[PDB]
Amino acid sequence: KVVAGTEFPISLGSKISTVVKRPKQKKRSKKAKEDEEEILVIEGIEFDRDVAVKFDVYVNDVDDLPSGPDKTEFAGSFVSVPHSHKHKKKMNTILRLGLTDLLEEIEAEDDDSVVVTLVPKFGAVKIGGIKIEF
Ligand SMILES: [Ca+2]
Ligand SMILES: [Cl-]
Repeated sequence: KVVAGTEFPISLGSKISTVVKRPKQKKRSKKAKEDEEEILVIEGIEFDRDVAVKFDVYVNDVDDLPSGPDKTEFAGSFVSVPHSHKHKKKMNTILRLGLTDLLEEIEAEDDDSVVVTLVPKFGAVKIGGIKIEF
């Protein structure tokens, strides 16, 4: 299912994808800040600590056909091992993934946005938001 950016926060009960804008400086010049890593930030990841959580993150070129064959590229994963905490039932955390090499490999360096796919593997988890920044 394709989800708008304003649909977050969301419960990640199934695989979803969303269009994420690259940083604003890239709109003017696609090689702006070329010696800095371009970082995908998944914010507000929230779940019960006693629930094992895993989801995988993929990226694809925004111009690919969603009704066409999968051209998604693995970017990273979020994992939590079940545990208890002396004063918290839940964890609220973040995942940051480097995109610079990935965008070159998928040949999306000229694009202003990308598609991010989140693939739940186990555990109930909320995703607060997604952005790309330096
Ligand atoms: Ca493209
Ligand atoms: Cl926390």
